[PDB]
Amino acid sequence: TLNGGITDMLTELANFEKNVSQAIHKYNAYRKAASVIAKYPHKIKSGAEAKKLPGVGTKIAEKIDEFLATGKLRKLEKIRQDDTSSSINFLTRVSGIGPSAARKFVDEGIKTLEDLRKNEDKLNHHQRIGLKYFGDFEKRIPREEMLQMQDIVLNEVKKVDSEYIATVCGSFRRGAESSGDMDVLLTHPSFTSESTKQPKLLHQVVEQLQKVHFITDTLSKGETKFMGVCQLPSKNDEKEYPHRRIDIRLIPKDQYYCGVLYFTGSDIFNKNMRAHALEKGFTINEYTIRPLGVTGVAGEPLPVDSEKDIFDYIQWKYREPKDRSE
DNA sequence: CCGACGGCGCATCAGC
DNA sequence: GCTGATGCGCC
DNA sequence: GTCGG
Ligand SMILES: [Cl-]
Ligand SMILES: [Cl-]
Ligand SMILES: [Mg+2]
Ligand SMILES: [Mg+2]
Ligand code: NA
Ligand code: NA
Ligand code: NA
Repeated sequence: TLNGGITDMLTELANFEKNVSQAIHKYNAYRKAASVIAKYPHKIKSGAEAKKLPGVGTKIAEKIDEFLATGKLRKLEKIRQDDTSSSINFLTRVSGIGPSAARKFVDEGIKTLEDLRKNEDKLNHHQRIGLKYFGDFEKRIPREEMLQMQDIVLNEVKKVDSEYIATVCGSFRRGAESSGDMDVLLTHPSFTSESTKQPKLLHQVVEQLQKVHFITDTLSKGETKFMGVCQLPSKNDEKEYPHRRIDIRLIPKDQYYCGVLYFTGSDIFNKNMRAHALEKGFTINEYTIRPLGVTGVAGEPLPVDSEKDIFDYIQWKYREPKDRSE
C-alpha cells in the first residue's frame, strides 16, 4: 500500500458520489482511479505523475496535489461535518438500504442504529436481516474459515446430487487471504442454455444447507440466484463464529466459463474487461460473449471452451484469477 | 464538445 | 394477474 | 470524472 492515503481518499469520494450525490458514473470514475493507483508500483509524488495513469484526470490530479501537500482534502473535511451526508453514508452500510432508502429514512428522522432498531416495522425483509447482522457483515472472513465453509458446501451439495459442481468464486478464487463474503457458482447437467430438465435445482441445495444449519437466513431467492446468510458451526464451549453473507448462483452448465469469469471478478476487473470488449466489438455477460453487429445489436454466442478463449476474442493476454484483483 | 461509462437477478410498486 | 420501471444487490 | 474522436 504505497499510495494508501490517496486511494482511501478516492474511495471516500466514490462513496459520497454513490450514496449522497447519487452519481453512479462519478462513483465508477473514482473507483477506477483508486484501482489504477493501487496497482502503480511507485510512491506517487505529484498529481501530474498520477495523471499519466488511465482513469486519473485533471480533477483527481488536483485533489492528489492537495492531499500530498496537506495530508487531507478540504472537500472531504466538509463532507464529514455534514450531518445529512454523514447520516446517509451510515445508513447505506446496512444491507438492503441504498441511497434512495437512506435519504428517505433520514427524512423521517431515522438516522442512527438505535433509530433503525426501534423502527423494524419500517424495514423490508432484506433490510431487517441487514440490521440484525450489521456488525457481523462488516467483518472479513479469514481464508482459513473460507476453507471450512468450502468443505461444508461442497460436501453438502454432493449429498444432494453427485452431479452438482460447486465452485467458490469471488475474492476466494483470486487467492485473497480474507474475503468479504462467500460466492458459490453452482452447475448441474440438468440445467443448460438449451433446457431445464429438473425443477428446484437451486432450491434443493439451499434446503440442504438450511437443514444442516449452515444457511441461517434468506435475503432474496429465485430460480438462479440465492442471497443469504450462513454460519460455521462452533465447538463445545466455543464462542460462535460471526454470521456471513453467502451468494449462490446457478449457471447453465455449458456456460460455465463465462459464469466463472463473471463470478471471479473483481467487479472493477469485470467493468474494465467488459468495456474493453465493447471497444473491440464484443459484449460479455455471465452467459456468453457475442459480437456486435454493424447496427449495435448483439449477434450469436461465440464458442467458448475456456476462460482464456474469452480473453483471446478481445485480444487480451490471459490473466490468472490472482491477477484480477482490481 | 459530447456521448458513453458493464451486465443482469430478485424485490417492490405503479398502471391497466 | 401482467408488464415495465426502479431500487439494490452481485462480480 | 474521464476518455475517445
Ligand atoms: Cl454520474
Ligand atoms: Cl446471453
Ligand atoms: Mg464476494
Ligand atoms: Mg463485493
Ligand atoms: Na490519465
Ligand atoms: Na446498503
Ligand atoms: Na458475494
